[PDB]
Amino acid sequence: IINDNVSTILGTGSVTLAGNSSLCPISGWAIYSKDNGIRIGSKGDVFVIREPFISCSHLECRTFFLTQGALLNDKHSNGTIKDRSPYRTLMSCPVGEAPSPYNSRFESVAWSASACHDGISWLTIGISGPDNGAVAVVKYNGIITDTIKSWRNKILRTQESECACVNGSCFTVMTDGPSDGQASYKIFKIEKGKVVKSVEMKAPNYHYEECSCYPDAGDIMCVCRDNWHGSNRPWVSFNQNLEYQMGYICSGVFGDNPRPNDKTGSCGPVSSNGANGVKGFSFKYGNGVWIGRTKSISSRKGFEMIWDPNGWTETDSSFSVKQDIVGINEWSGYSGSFVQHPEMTGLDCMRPCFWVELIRGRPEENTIWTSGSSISFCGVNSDTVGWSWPDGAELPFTIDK
Amino acid sequence: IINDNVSTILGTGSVTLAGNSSLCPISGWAIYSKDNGIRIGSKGDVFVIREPFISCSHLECRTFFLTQGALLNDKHSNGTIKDRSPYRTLMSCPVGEAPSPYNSRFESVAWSASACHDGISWLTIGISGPDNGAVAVVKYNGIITDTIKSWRNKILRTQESECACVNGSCFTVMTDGPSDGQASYKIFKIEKGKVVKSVEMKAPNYHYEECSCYPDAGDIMCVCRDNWHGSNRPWVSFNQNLEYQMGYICSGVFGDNPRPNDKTGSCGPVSSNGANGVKGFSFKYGNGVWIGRTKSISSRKGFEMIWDPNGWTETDSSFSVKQDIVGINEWSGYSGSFVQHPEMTGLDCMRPCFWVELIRGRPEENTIWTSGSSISFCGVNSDTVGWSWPDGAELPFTIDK
Amino acid sequence: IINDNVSTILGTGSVTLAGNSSLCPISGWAIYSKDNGIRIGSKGDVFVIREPFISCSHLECRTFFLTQGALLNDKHSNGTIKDRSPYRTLMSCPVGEAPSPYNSRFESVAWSASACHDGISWLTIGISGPDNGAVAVVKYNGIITDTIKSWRNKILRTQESECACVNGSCFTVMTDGPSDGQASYKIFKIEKGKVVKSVEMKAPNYHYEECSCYPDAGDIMCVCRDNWHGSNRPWVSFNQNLEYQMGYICSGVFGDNPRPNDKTGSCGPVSSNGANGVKGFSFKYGNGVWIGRTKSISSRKGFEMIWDPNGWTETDSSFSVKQDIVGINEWSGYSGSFVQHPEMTGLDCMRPCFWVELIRGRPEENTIWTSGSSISFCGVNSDTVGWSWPDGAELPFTIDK
Amino acid sequence: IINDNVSTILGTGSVTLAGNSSLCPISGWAIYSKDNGIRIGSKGDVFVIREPFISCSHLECRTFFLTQGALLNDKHSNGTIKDRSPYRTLMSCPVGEAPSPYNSRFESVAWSASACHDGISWLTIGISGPDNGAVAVVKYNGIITDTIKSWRNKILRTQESECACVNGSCFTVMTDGPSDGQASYKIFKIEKGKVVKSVEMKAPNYHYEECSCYPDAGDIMCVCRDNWHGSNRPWVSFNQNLEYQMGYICSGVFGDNPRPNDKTGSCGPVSSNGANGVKGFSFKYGNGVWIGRTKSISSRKGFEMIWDPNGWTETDSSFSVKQDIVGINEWSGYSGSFVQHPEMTGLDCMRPCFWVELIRGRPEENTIWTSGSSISFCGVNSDTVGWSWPDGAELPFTIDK
Ligand SMILES: *[C@@H]1O[C@H](CO)[C@@H](O[C@@H]2O[C@H](CO)[C@@H](O)[C@H](O)[C@H]2NC(C)=O)[C@H](O)[C@H]1NC(C)=O
Ligand SMILES: *[C@@H]1O[C@H](CO)[C@@H](O[C@@H]2O[C@H](CO)[C@@H](O)[C@H](O)[C@H]2NC(C)=O)[C@H](O)[C@H]1NC(C)=O
Ligand SMILES: *[C@@H]1O[C@H](CO)[C@@H](O)[C@H](O)[C@H]1NC(C)=O
Ligand SMILES: *[C@@H]1O[C@H](CO)[C@@H](O)[C@H](O)[C@H]1NC(C)=O
Ligand SMILES: *[C@@H]1O[C@H](CO)[C@@H](O)[C@H](O)[C@H]1NC(C)=O
Ligand SMILES: *[C@@H]1O[C@H](CO)[C@@H](O)[C@H](O)[C@H]1NC(C)=O
Ligand SMILES: *[C@@H]1O[C@H](CO)[C@@H](O)[C@H](O)[C@H]1NC(C)=O
Ligand SMILES: *[C@@H]1O[C@H](CO)[C@@H](O)[C@H](O)[C@H]1NC(C)=O
Ligand SMILES: *[C@@H]1O[C@H](CO)[C@@H](O)[C@H](O)[C@H]1NC(C)=O
Ligand SMILES: *[C@@H]1O[C@H](CO)[C@@H](O)[C@H](O)[C@H]1NC(C)=O
Ligand SMILES: *[C@@H]1O[C@H](CO)[C@@H](O)[C@H](O)[C@H]1NC(C)=O
Ligand SMILES: *[C@@H]1O[C@H](CO)[C@@H](O)[C@H](O)[C@H]1NC(C)=O
Ligand SMILES: *[C@@H]1O[C@H](CO)[C@@H](O)[C@H](O)[C@H]1NC(C)=O
Ligand SMILES: *[C@@H]1O[C@H](CO)[C@@H](O)[C@H](O)[C@H]1NC(C)=O
Ligand SMILES: [Ca+2]
Ligand SMILES: [Ca+2]
Ligand SMILES: [Ca+2]
Ligand SMILES: [Ca+2]
Ligand SMILES: [Ca+2]
Ligand SMILES: [Ca+2]
Ligand SMILES: [Ca+2]
Ligand SMILES: [Ca+2]
Repeated sequence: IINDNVSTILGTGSVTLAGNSSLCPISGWAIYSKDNGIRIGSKGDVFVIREPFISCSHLECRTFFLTQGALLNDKHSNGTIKDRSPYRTLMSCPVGEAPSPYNSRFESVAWSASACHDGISWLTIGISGPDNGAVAVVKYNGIITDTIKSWRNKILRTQESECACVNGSCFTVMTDGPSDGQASYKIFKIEKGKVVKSVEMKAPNYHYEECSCYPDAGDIMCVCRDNWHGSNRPWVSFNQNLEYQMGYICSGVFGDNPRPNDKTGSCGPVSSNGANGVKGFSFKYGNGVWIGRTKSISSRKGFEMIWDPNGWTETDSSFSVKQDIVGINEWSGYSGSFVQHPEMTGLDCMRPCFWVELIRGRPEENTIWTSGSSISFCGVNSDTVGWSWPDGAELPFTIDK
Repeated sequence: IINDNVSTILGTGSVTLAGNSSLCPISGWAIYSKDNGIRIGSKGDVFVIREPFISCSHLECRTFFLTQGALLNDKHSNGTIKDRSPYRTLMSCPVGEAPSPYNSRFESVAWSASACHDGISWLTIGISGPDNGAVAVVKYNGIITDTIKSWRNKILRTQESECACVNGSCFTVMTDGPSDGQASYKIFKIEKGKVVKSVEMKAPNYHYEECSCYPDAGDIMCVCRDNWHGSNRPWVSFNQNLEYQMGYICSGVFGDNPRPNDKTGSCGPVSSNGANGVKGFSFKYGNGVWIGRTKSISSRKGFEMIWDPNGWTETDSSFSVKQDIVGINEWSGYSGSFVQHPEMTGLDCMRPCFWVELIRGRPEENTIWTSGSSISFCGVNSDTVGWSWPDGAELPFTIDK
Repeated sequence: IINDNVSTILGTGSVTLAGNSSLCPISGWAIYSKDNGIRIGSKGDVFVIREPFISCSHLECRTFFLTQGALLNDKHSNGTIKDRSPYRTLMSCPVGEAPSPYNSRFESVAWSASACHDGISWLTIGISGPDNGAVAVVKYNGIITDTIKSWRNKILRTQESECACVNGSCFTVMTDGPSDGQASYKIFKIEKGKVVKSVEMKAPNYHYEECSCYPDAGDIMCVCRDNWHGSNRPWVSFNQNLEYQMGYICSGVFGDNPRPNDKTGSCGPVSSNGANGVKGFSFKYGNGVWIGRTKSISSRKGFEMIWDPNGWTETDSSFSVKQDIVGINEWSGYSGSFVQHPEMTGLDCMRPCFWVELIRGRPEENTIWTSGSSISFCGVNSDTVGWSWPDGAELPFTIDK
Repeated sequence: IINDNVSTILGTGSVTLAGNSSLCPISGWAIYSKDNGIRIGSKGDVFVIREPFISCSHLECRTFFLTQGALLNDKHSNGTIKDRSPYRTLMSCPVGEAPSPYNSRFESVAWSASACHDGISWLTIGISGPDNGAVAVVKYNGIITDTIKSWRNKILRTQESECACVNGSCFTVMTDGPSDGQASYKIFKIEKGKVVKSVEMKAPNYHYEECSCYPDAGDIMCVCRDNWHGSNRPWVSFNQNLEYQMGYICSGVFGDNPRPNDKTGSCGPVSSNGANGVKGFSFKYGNGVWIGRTKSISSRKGFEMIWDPNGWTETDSSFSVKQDIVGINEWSGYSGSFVQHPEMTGLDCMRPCFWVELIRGRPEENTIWTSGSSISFCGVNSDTVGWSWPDGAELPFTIDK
């Protein structure tokens, strides 16, 4: 006993997250964090970032993000550089803190990324390399533990949000192939950073990108982005053996952006305004769905949470509850799910939470640069309120003039 | 034993603050900290802050503050934004350090706030949302544990100083209603971040805002701000069961600002110059009172500690001891109590301390911005000295010209 | 056993430094650190500092320093402000790191200071208040534990270097009275931050300021600064009961600055060029002395270590070894002793070390500001080499033009 | 048991790295880190650095570097100062983070350096002093533990990469003498920072500089830089008793820079383009070699890994595998080996890794300054990809115009 407990004592945790509880009952969303990254970066030394997803360990939640190694208001924030560049790096800082070289931990070299914590150590996945042969480097506790190479030679890419950990194994989804047609999609089961299983989904006429995956009662649910021909979001669920089912959110409250106005939906891809999209998320609650989506159907502007009690399986456009998150005239962007496990909260259920990226700059504003700040909310079964928590930076910046 | 001790070992504390000792005997105030926030922020990257209250754990004391996510000498420090904005965040740094995005921990999204440490974990309370439906989000150890929604739909607001913890439960006061007339006041008892009890005080003709609450011998004493019709400060005391008594400081040494010149007082609200006020504090010592107050009766200038041996219950304007803190020609501002518990100090009594916010900028100076720096003092039973420890920034700044 | 060891485990050390070993045999000085504070602060956000003394805990050595809450190249570094100001604060950072608001721990409000570590916790002493009634605030583990008020009402002042800890008690020297005549000098013995004993030395015709004190074989030796009428340095030694002896370094290698050229010395104050001085240090080795001193006899320029095998008791001007530290044409300044205890090094003897402050700016240069950077060396019994490790900042700065 | 385990518990490790395993089988190199130091330092406060070698403890890998105490875009980055200056300091930060005074730990005063971790504590070696009498100061756990003085009085210099630790002893190589002719070379065995053994190699007609040393199966292999008359790299291997063998890499894939075009090689120094060179590395795998080298044979541009299955012993210019690291039109520079021990990775073999310094500025660009950023890769037995990961800073900077 002494010997095993002293080893245990000697930031690595002891027990894996079980991932065996279901989502907590909730009525609304309480605001969890806001970093004011771009407002602070007007003067401070703050990274130009994209995709600030959140993921929690046993002691804290962190914001992971991609950066081009350039600071706001610096000449290198110039958007002349391709998103999939050799300078792109995945890094992480505490939630609610501005992403700075003075507070950000380096995680990986990556222009596409995922990260999660199995209760013992951080798993990070960072994809770099050329478009025709990218490699995901898989680190566990900061040590490289595996690699995954592109298998269709067409931009290997992954979640841009947290992977999902259940009972010592973490799960993620990756896409290889075009972003405007049929592609190839793989589910990976990874233990201690070592890929122990993977399956290629037989998903003809489906399209999966930038999956928001969360654990629920031992299984994993991913709600993703159909960039090909879908204005509703696709989903794939699977158990710990990668036995999977697939579909699209049936609700007529369409979840992607761009999208048509709400009307009768489909449990397959809604082709109207289906091309393009945005990373997003949803929480399945029985046959209902908590949908997070932009307010504008044409631009990435505004954000709302919508409870549709039958949205997972019924095609009508009716719902019960709308909670405002970002006002319709304010910029939003990518959004993603993250969870807080009972091991961290002491609750008996999986707490659902989500983050919203607030994009400022190009293409929609007269700057040389593009960046995002971050807000995030957690679902609670107590009183909540809608509002607008936008980015609030006054553009353009000094570097733009 | 072994298994319970290794669990304990694996920054969370083991034992709650008991809160069962009375205030230490003191004769004066020894200076504890000074951050020079605005002087440093002239060049460094330092937040524009307000309300820098102090609160201590078992290992350190921290300065909590509200910020608009803007830095000194940056264009976003422009005071064009409502105080209750969606950009306002509660954050904290070590005492005496300038509040910077590089040293400040994010706590909550809030334009009104409270925080305290029960001996195990930090409790934070941050109110955000619209004026007609604000929600206090209650986090314990950084995890959302409860919410409290506005019940009069008129700017739910709280202490702007530390809550008080006794025997595992922490206590705070909140106000809902107008700031210029009768409002509604509630006492909350919170355990592990979960509201276990609350009482609405029956306070006709009282006004409570920005309560400075401290524990004393198992009960909680709050000295607050009457913004309606009081130039002396109101007080409310209660036990751990929320049985409460109320009053106003009887001393003719009036504690609010603005206020009349010292004359015979009242144990009810002194209506002369009673409208408006400043957050402040006092320590009840038997039937005497340690009053911390501005020196000017009309502006937020100067600061002094005054020992009135009968001020709690007698209306005369006589006192025995005055210790200077900030000179009469220097800017002061909000002031608040904080305590150091026997668990932290090794003393057998509750140490009283206080912080003073030193406001620079609008409305009283020719800048585009308003901020504060921080000084703080602890009561001791040894030799002390009066002086003036002002902010010392040379205004206006570059951003103002 | 379990219960006491778990408490022990739960950064406070367990055992006090014994302080019972003598100084290690040494032949020379190996360079230990250099911070390049002013060179870095040309662009970075670095404090304007003075008196960067060093002191070591069980895990690290730290540089403590006094700052006016102003940064290099900022308008507030303007030397218009008195040294004994209400803005002066004692802070500390890791040795060899530039002193920045982003890496500096706040210690105390002080314009005169001392600090040391008894093996369990940091003791800090910071003097603030008016010239006619200054108070030293004594903190132990960051908690205020005592105060010491001025007893001659003439600028209470202390070491500006580390106090000396032996067997759980730490010792320091303080001066009250004029800096140009007979003053009053007190030795303090402090346990857990509580002054347990103090003696006023009967030192007619002596003058003690800015004492460099170190422990040696259970006793404490202080080598100080005679600002009245001495160009050699005064010393006072005492045991743990404050039974003391006094004298001046007899060597004709005069240790103060300004001073006359080396000639036959005195074991009393050498009046020639005796007025004024600089903080300095020496190590007594039997009847010999390691003297650290400026190279110029008129300015604070250059620095050398000189081994005089009979300098403690003989008045001749002969010595054996000179090791160059700072070249004669480069600026130096204050210098101080610090020690590394066997508990930290694992040696069986007290390691002697010293730091040199390198002053740049007013009065000797055409700037608006005065600051210092830091070098430091430790004595070793292995091969060493003399050189010049000057400050190396190119003055004046942008703020000066 | 209890007392020894609590002692152990009370960042120092318990067990030394054994160093008894051989190199892991690998097929390629997965990218491990990229710091974007110069791009970030365009605006942020980042050191001008050289030689950013990497070395790992039991908990993390750190980038050590030499700096002149000057920041990018600051006037003190002016290259007017000798490389071997008194301002040069060895410092370290986490891998992949920009080297800033706000995140960099001070290690030593040094213009030549080495560092490694024996599993318990950090060993650092920093050489300072004059060219005719430089002293390496050897610190262990930050405490000075030994000195090594120049023995030929001609620029004592060392690895500029990590030393190699086996079974509690760490090993390094030092050179004293000219950089364009026969010099003197010494192997040092150091335990707890104390030099326990050293041998002067009998190396007529060899030249050793800037050795990249790694442990392998109980012995140490160093691949170094022949600055005298060699365009292939020299190697020296030795056991823990300092019994050594020597040679040059036989492969016609020449590893130094400058060098001739690939042709039939030699197991002695290849005199063609042999003068000068660059710090580099190679991994011996049986009779084959993993060679890391620039792409250009005349300038420090580009970088590639080349697997030559017989390159260690055969002089042919044939190889089997080339993996691109930095493109031919991009600036590279020094390169060095580092290792990850089984104690850190949980593997059963020594993981090989390497870092590349990417030099920007003089002599090859029109700036006043010279600095480097950092990339690094680890060998893996899984899928990899070649690419170009260059520095990516747009030169010149503001300070240059
Ligand atoms: C998920 O599995 C965990 C681990 O088995 C369950 O937690 C344990 O449940 C048992 C039985 O009720 C308790 O006695 C233990 O104290 C629990 N903790 C541990 C660490 O084993 C958990 O209840 C399961 N969650 C469900 C079923 O929702
Ligand atoms: C100073 O005192 C300490 C503490 O008593 C001495 O260290 C102990 O010495 C004894 C007797 O030799 C050893 O058995 C212990 O292991 C030592 N350590 C402790 C923690 O007690 C130390 O040797 C003394 N120094 C001298 C005499 O120079
Ligand atoms: C200590 O180790 C024992 C087995 O040796 C295990 O049963 C126990 O849970 C451990 N205690 C902890 C991890 O607190
Ligand atoms: C504890 O002490 C024992 C006895 O000295 C030793 O064998 C062991 O390695 C130590 N550590 C642990 C983790 O048991
Ligand atoms: C951004 O890049 C373009 C060329 O791609 C250049 O013309 C422009 O000046 C750059 N802007 C800044 C602010 O550096
Ligand atoms: C879950 O974890 C347990 C305990 O480590 C393990 O034995 C089991 O195989 C895992 N799998 C499932 C499907 O529960
Ligand atoms: C408060 O309670 C604790 C725990 O029971 C006790 O040790 C302590 O003495 C009490 N304090 C006072 C002042 O009675
Ligand atoms: C502050 O805001 C006012 C009102 O919008 C504007 O006119 C002014 O230019 C602003 N000042 C700065 C320095 O941004
Ligand atoms: C543990 O405590 C015992 C007494 O209870 C003491 O003798 C022993 O030295 C302690 N061990 C430590 C501090 O490592
Ligand atoms: C260890 O566990 C015992 C038994 O639960 C408990 O009484 C004690 O307070 C714990 N802590 C210590 C430091 O002994
Ligand atoms: C310094 O202060 C003087 C007045 O005391 C003033 O004239 C001068 O402009 C100041 N310099 C700077 C750089 O602020
Ligand atoms: C030294 O420390 C011991 C042990 O704590 C204590 O008993 C003793 O009084 C101290 N004094 C001297 C003079 O050694
Ligand atoms: C190295 O030595 C350790 C300790 O004896 C042993 O456990 C390990 O297996 C050895 N490694 C190899 C590769 O033989
Ligand atoms: C760099 O040094 C040169 C030579 O001393 C000097 O002429 C030049 O002005 C310097 N440049 C800068 C930017 O300081
Ligand atoms: Ca779409
Ligand atoms: Ca519906
Ligand atoms: Ca009032
Ligand atoms: Ca009275
Ligand atoms: Ca003198
Ligand atoms: Ca002599
Ligand atoms: Ca060569
Ligand atoms: Ca070959």
